[PDB]
Amino acid sequence: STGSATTTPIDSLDDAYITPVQIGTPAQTLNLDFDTGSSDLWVFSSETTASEVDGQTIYTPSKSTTAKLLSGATWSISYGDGSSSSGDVYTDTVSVGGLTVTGQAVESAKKVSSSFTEDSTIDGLLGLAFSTLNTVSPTQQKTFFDNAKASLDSPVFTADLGYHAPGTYNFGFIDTTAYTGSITYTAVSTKQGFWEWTSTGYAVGSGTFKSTSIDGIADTGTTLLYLPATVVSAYWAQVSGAKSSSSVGGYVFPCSATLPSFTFGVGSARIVIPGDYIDFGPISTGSSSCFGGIQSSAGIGINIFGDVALKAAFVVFNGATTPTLGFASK
Repeated sequence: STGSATTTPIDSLDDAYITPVQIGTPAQTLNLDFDTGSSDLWVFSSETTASEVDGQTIYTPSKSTTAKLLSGATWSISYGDGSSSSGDVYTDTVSVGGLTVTGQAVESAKKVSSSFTEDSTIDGLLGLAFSTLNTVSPTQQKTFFDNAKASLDSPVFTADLGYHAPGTYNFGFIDTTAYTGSITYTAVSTKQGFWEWTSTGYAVGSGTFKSTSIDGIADTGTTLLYLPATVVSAYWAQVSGAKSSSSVGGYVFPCSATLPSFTFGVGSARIVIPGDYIDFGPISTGSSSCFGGIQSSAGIGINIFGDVALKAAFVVFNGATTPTLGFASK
């Protein structure tokens, strides 16, 4: 089997991407944030504290003839941005772009933190990291990809995120029309539960490539590109007036600037992020200070190849017995 679904930016900055997902019988369609940096499929629901719902579409398990309470199971997750959610668990039928999993754990939110409530466009998350990170207790549950894998034509999914435009998540096949050149594959460590790999270096604009190993994670659920402070300083030093602002929380730059590109290495191959992809717009409405899309990871503990980087590539998440990642230009 295969599946193919369009993913759409939630706003004019590509702050996140939503993908329609069918849950239950008859189908209830929710727009979920596909997140290769986490491993829980959770949704706003009829159980979510009413004051914490503000415009999201909710899953109502009592209206699904295939929903079953997973007795005793609870979940609770905290994300790197400080947001969180928790609740109980149902199993139900879940379909993405024509690919159907029966018995998928659907984690129903009883509580969500303010940033979720405040984002009316995201109805929940669909985790695509390794199932060892799933938070369900006392019986850990599998991701949608893990449950579908055996049925797929090939045990892979691909992320093709757009810049200011829709893109595609495919399951079970590699669309050879969606990228240019060849796909370069690189090793993955699953020891932390992430799609963790080592970039071979970087360049700023037309500058020379610096060969240096950068361990990080391919994370579709993180907006920006988080890299070591040395790398980030070298980038912003090429932008007149750019500075790190403790009060804003990162590097800012004059909105009048033209940003240089940023290149990262994948083995001997190179992915080029155009300068425009690094502009996240005014820090507050009407400001002439703009927020940068490349930020320091120094306070995180891990480097993160978020959407800013991934949207410049066609990315293969290869879930073969020894997983690997593939990157192509497009």
